[PDB]
Amino acid sequence: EDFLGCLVKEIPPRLLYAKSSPAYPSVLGQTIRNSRWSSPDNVKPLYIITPTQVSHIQSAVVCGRRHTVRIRVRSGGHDYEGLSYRSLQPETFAVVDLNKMRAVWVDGKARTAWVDSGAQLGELYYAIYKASPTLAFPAGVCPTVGVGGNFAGGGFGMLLRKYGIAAENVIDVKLVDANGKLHDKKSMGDDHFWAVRGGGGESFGIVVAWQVKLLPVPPTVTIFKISKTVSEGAVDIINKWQVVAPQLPADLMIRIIAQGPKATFEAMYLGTCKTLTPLMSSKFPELGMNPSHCNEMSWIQSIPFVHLGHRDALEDDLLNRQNSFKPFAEYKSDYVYQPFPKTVWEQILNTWLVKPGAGIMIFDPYGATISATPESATPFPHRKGVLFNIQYVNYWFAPGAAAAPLSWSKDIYNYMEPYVSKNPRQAYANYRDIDLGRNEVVNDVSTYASGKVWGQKYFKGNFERLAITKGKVDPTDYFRNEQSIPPLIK
Ligand SMILES: *Cc1cc2c(nc3c(=O)[nH]c(=O)nc-3n2C[C@H](O)[C@H](O)[C@H](O)COP(=O)(O)OP(=O)(O)OC[C@H]2O[C@@H](n3cnc4c(N)ncnc43)[C@H](O)[C@@H]2O)c(*)c1C
Ligand code: NA
Ligand code: NA
Ligand SMILES: [Xe]
Ligand SMILES: [Xe]
Repeated sequence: EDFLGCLVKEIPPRLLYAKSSPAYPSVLGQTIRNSRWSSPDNVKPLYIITPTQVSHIQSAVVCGRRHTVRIRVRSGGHDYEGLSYRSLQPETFAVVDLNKMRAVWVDGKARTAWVDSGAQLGELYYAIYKASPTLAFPAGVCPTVGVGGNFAGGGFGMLLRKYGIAAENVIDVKLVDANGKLHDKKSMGDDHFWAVRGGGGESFGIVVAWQVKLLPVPPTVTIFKISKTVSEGAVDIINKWQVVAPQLPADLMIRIIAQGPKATFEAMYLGTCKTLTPLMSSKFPELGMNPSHCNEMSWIQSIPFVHLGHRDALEDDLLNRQNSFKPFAEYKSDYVYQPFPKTVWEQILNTWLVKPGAGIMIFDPYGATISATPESATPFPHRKGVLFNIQYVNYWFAPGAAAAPLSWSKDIYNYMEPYVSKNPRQAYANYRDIDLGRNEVVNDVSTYASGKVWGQKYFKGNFERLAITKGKVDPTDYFRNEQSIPPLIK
């Protein structure tokens, strides 16, 4: 009725979709990345708005405030729980979908760029490349991830040891707050600008665009991928890795992927084969690396190479909006501060990763720049002392095959509890996991006590400052979801 009435006064009607609209199913599904959340049993938005101008976003928020219809914002749609376009329980909401606002304006000489939230990471990276072969930006690894959610929740990838997370390399933003007002760094103040850069999506307003500093990379980088089965000595090698990798020079990141009794060591090095080989021989000879393992290429070519194994298809891999990969998926994460006993590595490789519904485990080492930033300097607290992060990933491809992978995910998380961080058990906000806890709503406001349960896991000692900031910029909890920062007020 009147919410829609208000929208049509301010926004071109071709940018508005109701459930009855012919294109609604298509617009809704276009950036859903998880087949668990696309099916008809999921709660759907009442309306979808696809702005092309910032004034459309402002109008949508004003209308929502006036008619008390809450808005969930979607940029790339990768939210692991789908909270950008679905709710867990029946309720009325509109989705503001930013996929049409996708400009990237790079200033090569100043080494800065303005990037719309609706741009995907691959589009950002590709625009940086068109400006310079020796500039980069340290955000996620997956090209179809949206800038908006990736930066809001922190954002890290293969440059994290060198340059930290995306959010700490953001120098300004353009944001629409809960009253429809347009803000930048100057107008929003220290607290709000601190919170929005890593404090998770949705909670602190709709970010329209981000200004980033662009960072130097050499014209040639080197990648290798070396696998070790357990008979090839994987357990002893990974047991050494967990101590060595966090301490390596910042130019060298060695992550691990495991999906059975075999570990694949994937390395990105900001330099040439010529200097890498002696570094490896000196610091990590157990891996058995030699020049035949090296793949030299530009930074921009390393993005599809690391993620997909592709060397030959830059535009197709980075500029892709077909949305073809739509697994059913479950995810969990952990942080590790103390080395695992060799027996735990034996169990993970020989036992947990050879079970029905077993998934994939990805291990990213910290240390260096990401660990040098104080824990409270940004909302992202997983810094000093971190050896590595773990992501537990489960994919399946048929609707009725969820039981086994969901059970595995729960069981291995229980198994790992004694060896990972605790009090709280830390997790990465952008690896969203609703089983960590969800909000309770009382008198139409999310409660501080329910928020704290999962909030301390994502944000540790930063959670209370996030909530106090929330209370100042959005006391009525307009921008929320089931796992958004609750307001903490007078
Ligand atoms: C699907 C997927 C996710 C990945 C992948 N690899 C990652 C990597 O290498 N590094 C990472 O740091 N993260 C990786 N992730 C996780 C993604 O970073 C997260 O899933 C991001 O949150 C996704 O962002 P986006 O694609 O924009 O997802 P949405 O579902 O639109 O939003 C997430 C969340 O944030 C809110 N939000 C969106 N847009 C905005 C704006 N503009 N302002 C404020 N808040 C925003 C949403 O409401 C929602 O709550 C690899 C793959 C394949
Ligand atoms: Na702890
Ligand atoms: Na989940
Ligand atoms: Xe806000
Ligand atoms: Xe969050």
